[PDB]
Amino acid sequence: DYTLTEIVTDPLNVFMGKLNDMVNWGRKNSIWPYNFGLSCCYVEMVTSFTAVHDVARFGAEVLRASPRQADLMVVAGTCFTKMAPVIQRLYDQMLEPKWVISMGACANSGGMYDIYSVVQGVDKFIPVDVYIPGCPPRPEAYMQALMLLQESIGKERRPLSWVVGDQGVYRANMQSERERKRGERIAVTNLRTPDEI
Amino acid sequence: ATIHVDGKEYEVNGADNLLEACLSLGLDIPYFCWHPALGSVGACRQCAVKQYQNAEDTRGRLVMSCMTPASDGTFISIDDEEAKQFRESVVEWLMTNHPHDCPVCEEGGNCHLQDMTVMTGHSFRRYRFTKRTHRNQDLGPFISHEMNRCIACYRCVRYYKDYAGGTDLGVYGAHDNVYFGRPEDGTLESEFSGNLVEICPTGVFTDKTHSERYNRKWDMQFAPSIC
Amino acid sequence: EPAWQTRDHLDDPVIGELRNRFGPDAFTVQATRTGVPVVWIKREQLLEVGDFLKKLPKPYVMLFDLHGMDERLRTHREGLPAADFSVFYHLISIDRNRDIMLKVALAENDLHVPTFTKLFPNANWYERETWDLFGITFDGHPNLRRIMMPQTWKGHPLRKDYPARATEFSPFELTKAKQDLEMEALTFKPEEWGMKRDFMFLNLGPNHPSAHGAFRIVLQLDGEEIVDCVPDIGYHHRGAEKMGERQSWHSYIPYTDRIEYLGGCVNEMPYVLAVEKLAGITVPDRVNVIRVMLSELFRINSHLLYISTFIQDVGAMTPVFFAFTDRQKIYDLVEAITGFRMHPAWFRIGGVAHDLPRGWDRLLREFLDWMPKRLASYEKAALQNTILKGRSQGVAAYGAKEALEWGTTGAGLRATGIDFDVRKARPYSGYENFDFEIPVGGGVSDCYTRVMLKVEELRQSLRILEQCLNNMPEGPFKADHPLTTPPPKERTLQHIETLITHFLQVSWGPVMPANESFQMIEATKGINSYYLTSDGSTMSYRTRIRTPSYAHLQQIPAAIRGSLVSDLIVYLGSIDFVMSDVDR
Amino acid sequence: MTLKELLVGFGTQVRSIWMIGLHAFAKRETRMYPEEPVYLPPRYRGRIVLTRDPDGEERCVACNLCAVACPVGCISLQKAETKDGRWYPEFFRINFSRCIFCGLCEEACPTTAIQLTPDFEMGEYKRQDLVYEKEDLLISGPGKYPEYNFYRMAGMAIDGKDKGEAENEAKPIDVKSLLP
Ligand SMILES: CCCCCCCCCCC1=C(C)C(=O)C(OC)=C(OC)C1=O
Ligand code: SF4
Ligand code: SF4
Ligand code: SF4
Ligand code: SF4
Ligand code: SF4
Ligand code: FES
Repeated sequence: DYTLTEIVTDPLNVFMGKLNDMVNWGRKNSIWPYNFGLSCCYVEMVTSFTAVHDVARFGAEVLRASPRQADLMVVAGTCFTKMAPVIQRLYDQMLEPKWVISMGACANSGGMYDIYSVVQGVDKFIPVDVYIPGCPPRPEAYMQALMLLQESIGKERRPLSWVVGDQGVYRANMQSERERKRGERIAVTNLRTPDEI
Repeated sequence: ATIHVDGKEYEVNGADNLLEACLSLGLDIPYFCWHPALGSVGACRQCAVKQYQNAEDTRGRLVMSCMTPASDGTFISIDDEEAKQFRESVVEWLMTNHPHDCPVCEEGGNCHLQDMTVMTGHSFRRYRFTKRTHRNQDLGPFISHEMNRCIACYRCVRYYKDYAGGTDLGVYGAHDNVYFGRPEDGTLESEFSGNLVEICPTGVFTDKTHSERYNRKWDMQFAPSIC
Repeated sequence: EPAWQTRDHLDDPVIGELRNRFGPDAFTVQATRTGVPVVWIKREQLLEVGDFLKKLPKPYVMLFDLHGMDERLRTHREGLPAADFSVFYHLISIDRNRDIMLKVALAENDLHVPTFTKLFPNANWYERETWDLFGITFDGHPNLRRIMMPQTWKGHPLRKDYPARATEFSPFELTKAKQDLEMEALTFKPEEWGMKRDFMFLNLGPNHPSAHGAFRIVLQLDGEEIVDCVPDIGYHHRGAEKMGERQSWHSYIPYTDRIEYLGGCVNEMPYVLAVEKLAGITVPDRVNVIRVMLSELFRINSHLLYISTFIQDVGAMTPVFFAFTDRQKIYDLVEAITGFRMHPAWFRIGGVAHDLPRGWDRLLREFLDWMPKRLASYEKAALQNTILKGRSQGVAAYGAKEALEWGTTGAGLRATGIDFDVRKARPYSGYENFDFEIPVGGGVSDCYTRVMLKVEELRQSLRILEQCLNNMPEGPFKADHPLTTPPPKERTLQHIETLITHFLQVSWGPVMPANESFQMIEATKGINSYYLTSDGSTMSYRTRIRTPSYAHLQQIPAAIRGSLVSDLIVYLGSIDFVMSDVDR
Repeated sequence: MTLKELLVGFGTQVRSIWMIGLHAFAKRETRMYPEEPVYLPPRYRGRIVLTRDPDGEERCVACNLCAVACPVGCISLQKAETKDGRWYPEFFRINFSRCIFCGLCEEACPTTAIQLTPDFEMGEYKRQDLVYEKEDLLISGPGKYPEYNFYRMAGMAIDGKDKGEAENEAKPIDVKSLLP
């Protein structure tokens, strides 16, 4: 159960599988996000970058001002109509492999701003790999999205070289986190009363 | 005719009563038992205003505006403190026996009693005793009956009997156990029984067909159509 | 007579002066709950009325606000002049500690007013926005071009007949705008941008690697010197005022949170105070103390962010990490109280959403013990550094005249020596019961002077938190008004009157009677004000939000001209703005 | 430039180096997510659930107050009725890609059915999977409000609760009764 860019099966010799696993390990353990500030969600992103959360521990603190060196585009903020061509150009300037995380309800769907000057979600014009609900998501939600992206990266198939082998990108069809956590979420009975601290 | 409401002069029709004359001017007087098609009977005592004998009068007197003619040179006040307190007290007295039913009531968001409870500014309950209850009747496939929500405004009986000419709906009982319905369970015989869902200012008579697939009034998409 | 009572303000000396100068029939006085004299002036007398107010013995020196209003759908205009549209001018006399609103009526076909840019230079962006969002022409304006929407935009979004919701997305328009952005540098004409005339042309934005947003500056350069610069703003326009015309009075509070996103409850405060003015609600003292608590906590949060951002813009990289740890402590307390971090939406019409949770004082005491040693460490590690002082002192300085003529409020105005804080001059929310000083500058507004004033404001907010912790009233967290939205939850859950009030207030909305109100507060970055027009309905007829970052960004070209580009970066870092506050 | 201010600047740089070194000798301020779980206060506004009454039935009466109080319009539901006459949601869906976690729906709920719970980990791979249906929202217990039961207060008759059996309710007096 994969997606080729069509639903196909897993294409994965045993040495090529080990090489692909090593490449995916190196890619997921070294993710360089692009420094792009749209709105309040970017403030929570850079809060995750600071000392009290330390996103550097996952190897994802090298925040690039150049889209060429960046691997991850975190659309963290509202996709305004004037800013949408800028977002598309900065996404186009990136290099393969590239991943996209929508952070916050604005980047997910437009959020509360179903208004004349807001594009209703960044998936309207760029492909998104991981969505985060929240307005804003807290910094550890951004960390959890980073681990979700790492798990998605570790099970995708990409060409090792541009001259040898199949050049198609096979992205795994992961189980939804809603269906995965439905076992533990429904079983919750009692929560702490809000009058305490 | 000429009236003076809260010190402001208004030109109205002298054949109307004070409540309909003031509602025609955009003034907000709470009311339950009066209807433009049924007339005035002065039951609910919600439409109280303060009437003065002349311009140089300070005491005044509480009158029911639905039962007071809009005669020429009539001096009244809606926003008088005594009239406001009496209208709030009438809403509170109606609220003493009312069921805690608004989330599970089909008249919520379309309720005249909700609108007038909010309009009087009455939102604090100082009644700590028990509330009366009633059994419900089966009125057929169209009208659902919920007698707890009644405020004894007598609109249903006046419409169904004096206006629609129906015979099987009536008022029974006494002092504070007044019941509005049929003498026994059965379908409402009138061909115009469905207008009870708009005549009743509360959730006693509701559209059962709508109550199957119920949604609130703010959630509807409406259009002006012809039957 | 309560503070929210409808006043005509005919006893104001400005009304008598206007009557003695222009005659009794030259204008109409409107009674409002705005707290200011509202005077409808004829259009042909607007310039001389503004000049007369500018030449008063204690003159109205600042144009606080200038915006339009579409009055075609307004039904309750009793006592008002006939107007399809109107333009209001809010002017402040600091010496009088007074303010006046002047309203000019406009017909639907004749939508043009004389420009106010000669009397007040900061009217330029306000008139550009009024033309952009209402189609109101300003005769004599130098460059009357759109400022929020792109230039190739049809219609005026703040009009009543303009559809508020998002249009259907099209890849064709995105591709066309990408091509326009690509050929913008090839076909740049420095005449449509308001510029004139070895003169290099450069674009700073639109994307910016910083925490105050992403906006574009077109720079005209003589070598390193900046000859002229205009800002391209509106890239972060969320249509918040149009959403004010689309939400109920209660459900608009989360939108007020996101005006400037470093403020939170500070942004909620003027809106709920203006709605309480419309509702006739006098909140109890515990409500005032709780709201002051949250406003000061978020003020400390925003000031820590601002000081860290300025230090990082200078070049030191560690104090932003430490002050983000301090922000985490503040966020722990705010999460405990409100349930959220930066957009709490906890203020209600008449009070706050919940009571204070049991144990909040321990977290407040922990933060109050944590903060001052960290602040002293920040000062001695970065703010006393001579390299930082060389990068900061003498950079983009201005006096009191430039701050007044450009509408500059907050730390810049007080760094020019003008002691004008809203919490002291025009007190709100029981700020008179707290003992705190207002730091002022020597008369020159450097980057460094603004930063040290914000440090002293942080210390004063810590003092306010100390007094609030030692003296906490016991009482209700909501007012006992019928228009308190929502009512207290336990009475809602067991009383039918309260259930009815809650039902109608959360669904259809609370009914604000037809009036106009206004609240001005001292926000984290300057003076933030809400001007609210109710047409008797459950939604706002008009929601005008005056933000200080708009005025500071308009002051940007008048203070950085003749300087370098690194000085421009430092000046951007020391202004304390966010682009959401600019565009809203 | 002056030699005195040069010496002052050199001393200030040395002092800054000294403070950063002593802060390197200090204690770490990092909370190690995900190995160290994040503490959330009990009224934290995260993932939305639907809760059950103490009797075990679902608390939602499908009154649609949360749906209209939502400023984003991301709550959709339909009222259905059982044979005893109690109201319940036929379906209940929340579009969490739109939800701003503002807590207005919990504030507007007159039965305390809809609640915002301390849970922030809701990231998804597909945006369609952020639409949570009723099977993803209804939990096994009462959540943050343990004892409130709306149907113990309401006037409608349901199973196990006839007329006059709610709180502060008298038994129904028939109009045919002999007492005056
Ligand atoms: C071509 C020039 C390259 C300079 C070095 C770039 C890579 C290191 C970035 C360091 C950094 C900076 C400045 C920084 O500001 C920051 O905060 C958002 C980080 O995350 C914690 C960083 O890692
Ligand atoms: S989702 Fe909320 S917090 Fe994030 S950018 Fe939008 S308004 Fe700001
Ligand atoms: S009739 Fe009106 S007041 Fe009574 S329960 Fe129904 S909606 Fe509420
Ligand atoms: S059933 Fe309705 S119409 Fe009849 S008296 Fe009662 S409230 Fe009035
Ligand atoms: S938290 Fe706010 S945005 Fe989310 S479903 Fe509830 S009311 Fe809607
Ligand atoms: S407000 Fe509560 S009871 Fe009403 S529909 Fe929503 S979750 Fe159900
Ligand atoms: S409306 Fe007049 S007493 Fe009922």
